[PDB]
Amino acid sequence: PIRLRELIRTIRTARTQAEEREMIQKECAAIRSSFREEDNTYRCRNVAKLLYMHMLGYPAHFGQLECLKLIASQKFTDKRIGYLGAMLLLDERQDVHLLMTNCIKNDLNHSTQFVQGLALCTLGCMGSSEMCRDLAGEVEKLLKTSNSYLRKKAALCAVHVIRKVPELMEMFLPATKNLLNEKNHGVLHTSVVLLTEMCERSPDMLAHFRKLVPQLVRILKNLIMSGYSPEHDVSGISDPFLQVRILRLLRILGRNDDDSSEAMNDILAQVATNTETSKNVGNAILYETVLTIMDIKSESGLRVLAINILGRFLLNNDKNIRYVALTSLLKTVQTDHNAVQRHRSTIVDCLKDLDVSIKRRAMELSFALVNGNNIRGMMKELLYFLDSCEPEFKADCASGIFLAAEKYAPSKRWHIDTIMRVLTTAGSYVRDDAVPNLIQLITNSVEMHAYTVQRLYKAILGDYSQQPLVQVAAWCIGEYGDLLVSGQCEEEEPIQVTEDEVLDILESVLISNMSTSVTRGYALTAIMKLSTRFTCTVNRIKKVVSIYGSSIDVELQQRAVEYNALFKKYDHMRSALLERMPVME
Amino acid sequence: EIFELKAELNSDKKEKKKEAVKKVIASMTVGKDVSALFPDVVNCMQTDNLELKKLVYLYLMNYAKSQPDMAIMAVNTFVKDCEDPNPLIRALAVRTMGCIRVDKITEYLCEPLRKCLKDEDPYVRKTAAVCVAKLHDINAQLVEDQGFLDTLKDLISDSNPMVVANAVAALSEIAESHPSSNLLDLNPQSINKLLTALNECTEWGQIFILDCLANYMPKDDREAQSICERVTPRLSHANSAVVLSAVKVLMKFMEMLSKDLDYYGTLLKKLAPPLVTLLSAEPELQYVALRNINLIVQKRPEILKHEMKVFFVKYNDPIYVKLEKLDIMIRLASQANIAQVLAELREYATEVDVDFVRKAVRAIGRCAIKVEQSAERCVSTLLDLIQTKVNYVVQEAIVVIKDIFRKYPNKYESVIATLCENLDSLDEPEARAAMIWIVGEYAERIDNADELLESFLEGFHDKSTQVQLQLLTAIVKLFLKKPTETQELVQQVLSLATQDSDNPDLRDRGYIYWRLLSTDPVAAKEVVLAEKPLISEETDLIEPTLLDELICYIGTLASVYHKPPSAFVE
Amino acid sequence: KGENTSAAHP
Amino acid sequence: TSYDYCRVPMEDG
Amino acid sequence: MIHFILLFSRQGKLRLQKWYITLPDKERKKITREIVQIILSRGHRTSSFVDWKELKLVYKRYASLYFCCAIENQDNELLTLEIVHRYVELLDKYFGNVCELDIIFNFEKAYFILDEFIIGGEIQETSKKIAVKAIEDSDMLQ
Amino acid sequence: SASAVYVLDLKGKVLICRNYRGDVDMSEVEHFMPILMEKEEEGMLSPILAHGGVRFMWIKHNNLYLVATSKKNACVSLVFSFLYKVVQVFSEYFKELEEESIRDNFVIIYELLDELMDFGYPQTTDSKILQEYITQEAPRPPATVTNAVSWRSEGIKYRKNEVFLDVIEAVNLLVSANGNVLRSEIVGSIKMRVFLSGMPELRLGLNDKVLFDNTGRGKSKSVELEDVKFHQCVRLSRFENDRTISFIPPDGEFELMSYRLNTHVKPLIWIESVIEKHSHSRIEYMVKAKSQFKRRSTANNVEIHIPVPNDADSPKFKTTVGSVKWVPENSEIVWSVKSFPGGKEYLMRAHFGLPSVEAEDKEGKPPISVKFEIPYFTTSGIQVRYLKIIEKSGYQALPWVRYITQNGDYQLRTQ
Amino acid sequence: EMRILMVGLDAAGKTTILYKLKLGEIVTTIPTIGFNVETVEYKNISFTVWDVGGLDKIRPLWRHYFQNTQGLIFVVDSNDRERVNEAREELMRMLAEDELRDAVLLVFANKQDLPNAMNAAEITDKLGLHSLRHRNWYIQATCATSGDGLYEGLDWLSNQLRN
Ligand SMILES: Nc1nc2c(ncn2[C@@H]2O[C@H](COP(=O)(O)OP(=O)(O)OP(=O)(O)O)[C@@H](O)[C@H]2O)c(=O)[nH]1
Ligand SMILES: [Mg+2]
Repeated sequence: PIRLRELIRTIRTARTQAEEREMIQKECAAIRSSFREEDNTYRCRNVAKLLYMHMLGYPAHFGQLECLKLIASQKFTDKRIGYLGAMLLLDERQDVHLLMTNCIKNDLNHSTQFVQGLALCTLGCMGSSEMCRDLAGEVEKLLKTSNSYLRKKAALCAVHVIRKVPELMEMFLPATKNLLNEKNHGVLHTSVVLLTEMCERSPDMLAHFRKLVPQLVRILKNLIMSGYSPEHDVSGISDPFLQVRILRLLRILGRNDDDSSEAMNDILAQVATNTETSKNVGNAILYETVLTIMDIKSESGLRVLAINILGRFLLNNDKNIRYVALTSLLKTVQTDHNAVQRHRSTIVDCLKDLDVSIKRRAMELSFALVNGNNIRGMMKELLYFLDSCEPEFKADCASGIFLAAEKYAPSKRWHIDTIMRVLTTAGSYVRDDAVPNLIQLITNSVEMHAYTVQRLYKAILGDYSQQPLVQVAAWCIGEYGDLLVSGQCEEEEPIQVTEDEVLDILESVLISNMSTSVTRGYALTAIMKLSTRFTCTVNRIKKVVSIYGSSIDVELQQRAVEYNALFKKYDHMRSALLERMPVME
Repeated sequence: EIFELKAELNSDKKEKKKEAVKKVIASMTVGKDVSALFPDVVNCMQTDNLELKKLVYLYLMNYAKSQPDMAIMAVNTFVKDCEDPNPLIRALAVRTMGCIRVDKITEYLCEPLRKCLKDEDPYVRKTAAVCVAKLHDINAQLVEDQGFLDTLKDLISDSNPMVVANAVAALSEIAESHPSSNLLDLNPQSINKLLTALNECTEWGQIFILDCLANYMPKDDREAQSICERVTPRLSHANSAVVLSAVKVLMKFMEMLSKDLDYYGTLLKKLAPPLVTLLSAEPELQYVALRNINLIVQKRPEILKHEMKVFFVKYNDPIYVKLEKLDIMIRLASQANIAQVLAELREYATEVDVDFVRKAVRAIGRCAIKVEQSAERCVSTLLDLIQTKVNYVVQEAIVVIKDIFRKYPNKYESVIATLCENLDSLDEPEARAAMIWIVGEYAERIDNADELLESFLEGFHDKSTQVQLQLLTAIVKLFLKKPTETQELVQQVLSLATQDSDNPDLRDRGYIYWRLLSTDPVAAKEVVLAEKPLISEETDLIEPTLLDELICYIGTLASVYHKPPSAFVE
Repeated sequence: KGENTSAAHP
Repeated sequence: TSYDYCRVPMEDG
Repeated sequence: MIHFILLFSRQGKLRLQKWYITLPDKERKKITREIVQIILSRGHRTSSFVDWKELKLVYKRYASLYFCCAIENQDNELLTLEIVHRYVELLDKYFGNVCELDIIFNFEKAYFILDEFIIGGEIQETSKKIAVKAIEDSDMLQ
Repeated sequence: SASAVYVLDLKGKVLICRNYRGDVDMSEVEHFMPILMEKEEEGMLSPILAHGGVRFMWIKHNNLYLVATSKKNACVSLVFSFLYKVVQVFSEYFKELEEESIRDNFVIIYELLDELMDFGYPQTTDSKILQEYITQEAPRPPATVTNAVSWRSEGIKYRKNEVFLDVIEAVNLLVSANGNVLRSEIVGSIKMRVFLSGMPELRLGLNDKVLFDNTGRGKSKSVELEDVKFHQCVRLSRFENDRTISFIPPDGEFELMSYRLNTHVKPLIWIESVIEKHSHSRIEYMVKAKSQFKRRSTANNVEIHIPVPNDADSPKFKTTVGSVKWVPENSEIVWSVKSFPGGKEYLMRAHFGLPSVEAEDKEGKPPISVKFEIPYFTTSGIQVRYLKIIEKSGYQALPWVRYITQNGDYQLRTQ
Repeated sequence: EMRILMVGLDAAGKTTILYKLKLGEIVTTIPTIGFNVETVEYKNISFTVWDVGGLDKIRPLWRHYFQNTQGLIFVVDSNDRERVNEAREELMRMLAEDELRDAVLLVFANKQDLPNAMNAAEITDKLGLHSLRHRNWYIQATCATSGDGLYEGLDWLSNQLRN
């Protein structure tokens, strides 16, 4: 029965993992030999050893009986290590954590406030939705006291019982009434978090809670004007942890309101200029202030200064502040869309930053920045950016160019130009979900298909390994080859559309193993479609369907038989069912 | 800091500069940037001591590209050190001359290398033979201008066969990088001279001169048999890299014998025990041993067809041998050895490594596809492996039972009745669509096909492309086999397929099925439920034009990937 | 080693 | 080498 | 609402983990190993904010040992770094010149400071005095 | 054709590096351990790692990754047998092989990695011959390095002239879970200890079936050699002619021949066991051990391992003969019996506990693997017959032999 | 030293029995979802009694205490004739296992105040305790609110610990 730090020292004297596992299992078998002895003396350091074995990631499932037995002790350090073993060894789907219910409920009625401290800590950190339905009657009971050590823990345990059971939030409304004049800031902070969660859940609680807006306006006033405090102070600012939460409860109030929005006016006008803009902390306060301004129905005169603040944030060389500014303008895209667009040069300047996240947020900000005026000059730089990307940026950019293009295309020609340019330059990184969007938009087009399918065939003759490229291309050929091959029923003077390599390129897509077996489905479907679309060279593709008929893939083997029966037995039915497919939305 | 070390280096005492150069190469051991200490350790090089000059040669080797402009100050010392009565310092200077890859240096290094070629003591001869290839990789046409290739051929015509061995090694390496202009092939009398030089050199030279024979081809019957008569005792060698190249040239030359004679049969009956005893090596050789046995038994399967028992895996073996003995037992399962193979594959799915279990179930599938007398035992064993109801075992056994059915659809109607209860919370789309096909193709001995496809049609619009497409095939096949019970079912699966979904192949198949229903639903019995052709499988027996190319490359990186040697090198 | 450095202490 | 040896014949012509 | 709190070393070993979203054990070992791969492979002017899977993940380097948290992506970000800053100061003020080994050998007390500073995701004690005074009063009970 | 023979640590920094050609850049070693992790966690743990057009061949000793890079089409078994011979040479110098050696005996190991290879080619890899010109305590190189006979430097003299032969059986076996033999093969290895004077010649006399059939005495007791792979010292063409093992022996320890036959005589130690694995309670091992061979020999220090559940607890062991220690390091029992006579049966009955709450992952079913060793007895029936000393001097040497029966990988399967 | 379980249905007064054996009184008792554990010292033998919750969803999790168990207190309710079928089903799901195979059985028929409450023989032949084998069973009807027979049952239980 060694100590805990003895086990930590013995494990740190292991060299390779193939010996460190041996040293784990050595003392682990001693723990398991101890647990068949029912020793109630050494059991604290036994479960401490077991928790340190778990924190590396070794087997620790067997030691949950004894965490339940440590919580069912009577001494203090035993229950301490027991609730630690509960928070590390038990979760919602462990399926044996329900035996903690009686012990947590009794330890919410222990005389020492510290035992109830752990009994609120464990239920807050890992309480399941079926644990909360048996404990929320006592959770609100420990909010009905006034012991300030326990109110601050019961409030966040009530936040957790909101989070895991949303339909039980009505029995905490009568408890949270007029406790917002408490001088102790910890209970005040947890109550502001409780009000933020309650105001986030239901609008039925918004009408109950938007009456006490000037009360917490006064609280924020007495926190800002309190120049110094012995504790609570980080970098000369009186308790920013509660300042941001009060500004966030002010953010999610008055966002669709006029009276409460004007109630919170002049304190925002105060804190917008009374911010210590040197450290991290005051700029965090100022960013939260700008987010609170842009979400509530504020006066436009505040937003002048707020956009000036955001113009300053782009200039401050802390990359923290640059990520803050990119997230800022990414949030106020719709609200004040005009004033964001005059920061466009600075936004495009951030595309070459040496951070992954700065490039990501600047890319998403430029995508959300696209209006029906900036579509032209921005897409050249964006598709230059995509070709100059790194390969983990390509999916979000390839989806974003398509989403920005389908909304605000100035002309149908340049729209398909940009889309085809993206399908050439991206290749195996555009996601497979946007391919029906591309097909649906090009079939929404009615007047331009030759300029589509000619450039399609001029593109795919060089490459076929770009898989969504040929996913688009095989359907495009199969539905609009009649505009590709134009008036060429017999051999004429040579045009580059040739109706023999037009079929041979699909044959090459089929034969070559650079095919995702849905490219082959598209290709077979196009082969069968071009029997009616083309009267030029037929009964050569019937040979292809015939020689394709005993292939190994299942769906293609069904499709080849279903085409073979039509080409051999029911040729009077083939031209009747190869009508163009109707258009949906 | 390093100025102190350069001051120790600029001393005059021996036991100061010796500790200086040991401190330099101790910094270079961990890789401390000692590249500024180049132009002064060149001075403390021409020394009488020998345990010091190896360290200075090491420094010149590791920082030759590092100082491309200062490196000229060693060449006079090289041509001095290549003129010594103790041959060790000469051959050491020679093997350090070749590794220095600077084109300004190799201009002056030809004539002392020429002088060290024709030297007496064969140590420096066989070292200069390798230095010929060292120089040829750097600057090839300078070696052609200095006419070293004739002298390289002259060392093949020499006695004391280690000089001949390194000459053969450098010959093969130079003729590889050549465009085969003046190819270095030989008359058979020199090949008999190499066969006399095979019993005497080192065990590594007996790989090099068993790699020159990979480029020669004989012309006769008694010629090939006569040289293979003396290559044959080399297979009784312990060092298991010699055995592999001997197998390489025997597999090359056994395409020349007369098969009616008694030498080809005695060749086949003496080649199998060494290829089996290769499996008792140390395990990072057994991976290359298994990939080359894979390359052999596809070519000539008459060899190992009587010894299955050695390709059973053991629990001490790592993953890369456990994946490959499965492939070999696929390539060797015949009609006489079904029981031990299926018994052993039954005791492979009860492991914990998931990829091994998946590959073992696929091995059961390739066994049932390969031979036909034992598909019944394969189906019984696969249903027994489904009866543990572990998720990955079932998710591969479903696809394997499907691939048995698409090969052998005939007599398995009393089997699918258990397959309907198969824990249809089965998750992976590569097996759900397989179960959909199994229901749809065989919904006449399965009575409740519609009421399970209800469960597969609730979350229809977000599964996959393949699973939705198999549903669209299978429900139409169901309604064609039974039109009474599923009349609204075909309508609602078309309405989910044609109206709401914009998956384009799913729309195409949906409108094709809808137009076939609206035109002639009686004709669909001849259109979609036709007599399917017997499926030509994916025979992974490689191209014999490519397989005969990989006979020439056995024991190389082209012989593990099973790829041609131009498909992965750059 | 490198572990005995304290965290804060600017 | 606690297992003790035995002597073999040399010539055995 | 902090989803998890990770304390992982420079070499890749784990020193303190805490989960406020009850996801299962094999998912824990996938997520943890991937995030430890993500943060260790990044430069030194990259703003210490990583967008990882709908979570604006916040980390800060205070030693060879790294501290990692993840806030929910509609709240402020710099305050999560200041939460980590306060937790550094609480570990120092309870121990006294906090070391790596003091986090390693006395990890149970590091979890207890984390519990008396955070339950359920948020900050249950904004004072840097009352939390350490209460936890030393709890130790004063023993 | 390696371009750089590397020795890495268990992390990814370089213990010692030795490049030859310039085909592989020295910066390319830095990718080895991330590629190792990224290929190991997805089932693709292969000895040939890939980084673009740069390959990575490697073997793994205890703390060492002997990495061998290449860029072109390297001859692979050449490089792997080169790496194992480098391991055996370093174990001839340094009796253990750790990081304590490589970062401190770097005076001589760079010279060794210069000597063993030039331009990617293994050339001089015998340990004893490498000793007499590479020492840690320099003259002209010995001519034995250049000479055809390259494993015995002349001038060796001892006062007596002793030659010790050790014939080592090693039974490989894998009995299935029903009770039948799948594979009963024997990998035998004759290891010799030669202390002779000068340049002798030895011709080994075996009771081979093949040599007796060429002679006409294949009706007495003989051994069926299914395959034999000799050392380099044996002139193999003379063995090909008339089964004659002619060799100039090396000095000291070497391995003579590595034969491998099959034998359908019964297994030496039979392990019948039962497992009453009750869920979440306990487990019972009523295992019995009988010996099929004769009633005269004694099996020294056997170690009948039986793999157990991973997290069992409170073991009990009621035996009749021989001790038990339960070893939870590898989660195995080690049933050890020191003096084990032939033909008898020793019964053992274990009993554990097992945890209530079931695990997250399953545990696997490893096989029973015993570790027996018997002297003065061979299951094969092979007897060495003569050993002629040939010498220009001409004297009386003393060929001594003993017969050792060991195991190889003597596994028996479980339930 | 004797590990003792208190399994049984809900509303059976097993927690009433537990707090009557420990304290000596009848305290206010909520429905015990989890478990309870006390050490009651009686006839110089320490009885570690694991009182197990008797709600519906907890009944699968009862196997976690069946290990090292030397005796069983199986509390039934006497005013519920409509709950004896599920009680016997739970009982023969419990007593027929390899873990907890040598432990004695002590079934308590609590709550003997109403004419709905049966005697010991009727509850015995509703459980069919003569059909058991390799068990040292003994049922005992009790009155937990007055403490009737509980220490008598513990006296018999202490006879069953030693042999
Ligand atoms: N009259 C009478 N009532 C009893 C007696 N024992 C228990 N009860 C009643 O039975 C009811 C249920 O018993 P409890 O102990 O409170 O709860 P339980 O049966 O143990 O169920 P759990 O709490 O889930 O374990 C109590 O409200 C008591 O009033 C008894 O001996 N006499
Ligand atoms: Mg109760």
